[PDB]
Amino acid sequence: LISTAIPFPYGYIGGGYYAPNMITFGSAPKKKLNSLISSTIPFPYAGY
Amino acid sequence: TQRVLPYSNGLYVINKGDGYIRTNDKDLIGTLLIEAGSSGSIIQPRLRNTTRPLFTTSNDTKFSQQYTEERLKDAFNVQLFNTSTSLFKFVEEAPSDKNICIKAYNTYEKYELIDYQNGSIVNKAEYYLPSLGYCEVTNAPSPESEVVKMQVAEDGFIQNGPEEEIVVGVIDPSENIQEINTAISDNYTYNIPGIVNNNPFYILFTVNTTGIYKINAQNNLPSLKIYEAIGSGNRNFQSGNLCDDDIKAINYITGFDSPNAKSYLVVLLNKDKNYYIRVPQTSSNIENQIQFKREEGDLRNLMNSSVNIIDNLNSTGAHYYTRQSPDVHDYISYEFTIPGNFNNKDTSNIRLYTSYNQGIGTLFRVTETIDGYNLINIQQNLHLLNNTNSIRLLNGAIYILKVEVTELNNYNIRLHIDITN
Repeated sequence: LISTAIPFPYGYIGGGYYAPNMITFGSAPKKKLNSLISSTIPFPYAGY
Repeated sequence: TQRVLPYSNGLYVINKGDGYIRTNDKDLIGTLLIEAGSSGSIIQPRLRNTTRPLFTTSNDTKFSQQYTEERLKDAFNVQLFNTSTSLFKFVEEAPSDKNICIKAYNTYEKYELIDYQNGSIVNKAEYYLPSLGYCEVTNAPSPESEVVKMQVAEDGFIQNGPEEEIVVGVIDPSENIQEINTAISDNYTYNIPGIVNNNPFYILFTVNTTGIYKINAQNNLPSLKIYEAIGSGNRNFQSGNLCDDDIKAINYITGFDSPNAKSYLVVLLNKDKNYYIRVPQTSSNIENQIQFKREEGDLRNLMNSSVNIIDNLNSTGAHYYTRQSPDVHDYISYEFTIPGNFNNKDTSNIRLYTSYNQGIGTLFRVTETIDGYNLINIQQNLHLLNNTNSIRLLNGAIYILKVEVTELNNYNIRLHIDITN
């Protein structure tokens, strides 16, 4: 219980516990111009 | 050698454009050197409840950052948090032959809050809202060519976005707003309440039937100002009643800031729109009323303008009157009474002219009938600027000169009425 009773962490820097901000990464070169074809990740992912 | 601003007294928010960056690369995100055939991208992701803006002010007590943010919300409904959730990203692929460089800068949107009073800016605040960046692409700068010594360009801003100047007037927050809950028919009388107690305030109201209206205070005192709520009436509607969208952004229509000038407003009002009426500070406890009268006669030939009531025209000689000049293609009216007894045959030679602002004037004979006021044209296309032409007018008659300003050279307009004989 002591090992699992971590103190409550503070939320994101801007204030809040709800959700990250997301960000886009990657591209497929081309005919098509795959510029919006990419990966999406939560931006902080650990902001607490 | 600046420009004349024909802004009525109040608070104004100006969108000066987008794409502003600081000098000396202070907002330089950076430079990517993409090889031939490869791709490159610069991403500027943002966090939540962050993205510090840039704020300067001439009076921190009055134009504080909180005050400026609230006024910006009044004008365009901007909030700093909105810029927090945004992302921007610049993607560039270099061609097969040569390499490519891309430079990325964080940009700003430049807002300006001004307190305009009697032809000058008494308080000025600059706000810079974080924008969505600027990108410039170049060929690969071949090392080295040379290195050329240059000096810094001092503090300043550079706009890389298109030219823009959007001016929006906003409601003064310190002044109260009273509502007329019932739509205005052909006639109504507002009794100014004692709750506000002589402080200047606004009246929010709407109109039942579209048309041209005369609005005035008792004895046309004091002068009143009218604004239109921008974008009002498209939202929630109730027939014959007022629906407040809490819109603070306003457009100045007509009115004189000078609280002593006897004047009445003739304005074209729309049933699908909301309007504000600013009444200034009254230095007395004496009661007053705002009278609203829909006009179906010849008075509709005065919209939209304030008509100025002249009382000191009781002798021959020189008389001139100074008012806040309207903008270009905006009208100002004067109602005057030639001295002498009216016997329909006695005449006095009248010279009407302006001093600095050029305007085209049309004067009307006024003969009040049992049906109301009748306006008769007796001259058109009068160029008031240093006008040497004179016209004989009946002693004791009533005339109304409507002037359209076609060239703004002074914040004030001076109408001279010279009387001989």
